[PDB]
Order: sequence, then C-alpha cells, then structure tokens
Amino acid sequence: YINDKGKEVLVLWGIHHPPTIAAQESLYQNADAYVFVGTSRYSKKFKPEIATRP
Amino acid sequence: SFERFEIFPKTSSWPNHDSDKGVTAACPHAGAKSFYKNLIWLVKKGNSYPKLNQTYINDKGKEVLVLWGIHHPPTIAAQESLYQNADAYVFVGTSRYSKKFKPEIATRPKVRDQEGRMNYYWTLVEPGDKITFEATGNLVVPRYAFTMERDAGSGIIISDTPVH
Repeated sequence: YINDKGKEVLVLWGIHHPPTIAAQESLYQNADAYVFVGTSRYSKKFKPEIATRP
Repeated sequence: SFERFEIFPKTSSWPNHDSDKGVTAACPHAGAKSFYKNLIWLVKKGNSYPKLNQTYINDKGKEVLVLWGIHHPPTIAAQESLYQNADAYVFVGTSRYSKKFKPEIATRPKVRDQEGRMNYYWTLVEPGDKITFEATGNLVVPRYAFTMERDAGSGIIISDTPVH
C-alpha cells in the first residue's frame, strides 16, 4: 500500500499463534510459516510460536 | 506478606528427568559443586530427555512470583550431553504471559570458569491463574515460588550502617 493521502496512516495487523501443529496445518497448510511487515523505517519478521497456552 | 512455598515438589514433579546432576563449580557450597536452592537444573535420565509438561494453578489468595531459567550451552556436544536434543525449545505460558525460548549455543567469554550462559526470568501469577512449563531441553524449573502481597512502594538502601 502506497500512501497517496496527504498525512500519516495508522495500520494495524495481527499475527496468529495456533495451539498445535495440526491447527497450523488446518489453517495455513504450512508448518514452517513466516510473516514479514516492512516500511521505509520499519521492518520485522514474525515466526509462529506453536504451543498450548493456558 | 511473603511466604516461600514449594511450587513443584522435587520428589514427585519430575519422574522422567534427572534432578540431581545439575551442579556447577560456578556455584560452590562447602567446596563442592552445587546450584541454586529455588531452582532445579534438569538433565537427561540417560540418553533420553522426554517432553516436559508441567502446570501450576494459583490456589493461594494473593500474587505468586515464579522464577525460572534458560540455559545456553557453549557447544553442541554440551547440548547433547545434557538434553540429547540438538534443537530444543522452552515455552512458558500464563493468561497474560507467553514466551518461547530457543537455546543460543555459542562460546562466550569465560567468566567464573563457565563458557555457557543462563538467563533468569520471572513472572507474577494472579489468583485463579495458572502457569505452564513446556520443554524439550534447556530449562531450569522452579522449585520454590513466593506467595506475595505488594504495598504502595519503597526503595533499596545500599549502606554499611548497622541495623538496630
């Protein structure tokens, strides 16, 4: 997305952590998944943390 | 209010792992190798480190401070001689806290004769909340947690003045 507006844009996203590997396959078909979000001054790579939380 | 209580009894919580060989010369007691009182350094019970899965529900009426540790061996051989898993992982979870820890196997500068490292972490479990420990290696499990109640606040005085 290129900012054609004349002012700042607030962007919100989320990263999901399934409880089990089976959930990861049932949702995304990729056991070894990754995310990357990048701007000119921002760049981060997110890896799923598949574990059973309380 | 402060009360130390055995969060995980040593004689029953870890039947599959070894809770006796976790002693180092960096923490000596009476000239012999020892370790921290409030923590157990679990190792293999012989060519096997099965999946560790333990939980604790806060039955106390106030906060519970739980401290654990993650061990980073200096060498891959050190990883196998303790946990028999080259790619181990730890996961500590609460209703508000969740973190996955990965060992960083590398040679550090040697301080107190030790080339590996051990990072210490802590958290507060609220009443009615539970903590969960999951591991395939590199976990120093709690032995004693601290039931605690906090007040408004104070400070730490660093001085040699006598106490009367």
